[PDB]
Amino acid sequence: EYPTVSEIPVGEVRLYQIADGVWSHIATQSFDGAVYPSNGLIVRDGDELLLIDTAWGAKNTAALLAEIEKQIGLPVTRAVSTHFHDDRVGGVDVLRAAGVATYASPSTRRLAEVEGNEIPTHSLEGLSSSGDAVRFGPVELFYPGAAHSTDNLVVYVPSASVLYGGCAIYELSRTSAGNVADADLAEWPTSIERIQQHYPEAQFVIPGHGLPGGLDLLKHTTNVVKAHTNR
Ligand SMILES: [Zn+2]
Ligand SMILES: [Zn+2]
Ligand SMILES: [Zn+2]
Repeated sequence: EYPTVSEIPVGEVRLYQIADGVWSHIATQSFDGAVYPSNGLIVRDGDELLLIDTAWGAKNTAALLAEIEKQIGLPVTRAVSTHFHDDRVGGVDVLRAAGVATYASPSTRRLAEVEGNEIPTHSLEGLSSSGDAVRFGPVELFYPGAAHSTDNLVVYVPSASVLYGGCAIYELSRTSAGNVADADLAEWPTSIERIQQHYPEAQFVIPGHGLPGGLDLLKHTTNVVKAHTNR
């Protein structure tokens, strides 16, 4: 039932309700002659919504806001980008124009600026050291250490036992490393073990791209990273 990359036309966004007040958003982008899905999260915060990650570009993110308006009907008041790449910050300008307060760690904000990407406005304190966690409305934000990127955060929704890994967690059908240009391959398994140690109770683990699963996705990701290391 989870929407697959083959069912979403680029420019369109789907929502998938995981638990009471918890949804993933799924969009697609064309990249190098292939089409890739991408996930983010939506978490109900009283009578408002917290958005985790853009929908990978301005057009998709505008479509995301329209689909939230239509299907949920509560305002997106805050958004967090989990690292500085375009599948997470691309669309921040759209969100800001719509009155969404955008947030990222100071590490992510700096890297986005260096990369010429869109820059979330507000800085999230308390995430500078591996293993740091902070509460942000209805979620917990966790910096596990460098992995897919040096700034990558993961997000836990305690009420639903939902762990969103962003691009630091791969889906099971991904057997080779994705974009690792900005990755710390040497630290990535250690960072994943920090995630496992902090959220052993997680029931629903969402990768940055593709199908959700259980905590098996963490060991899967380590396997793929280590195999790539030994390439
Ligand atoms: Zn990335
Ligand atoms: Zn503000
Ligand atoms: Zn990605």
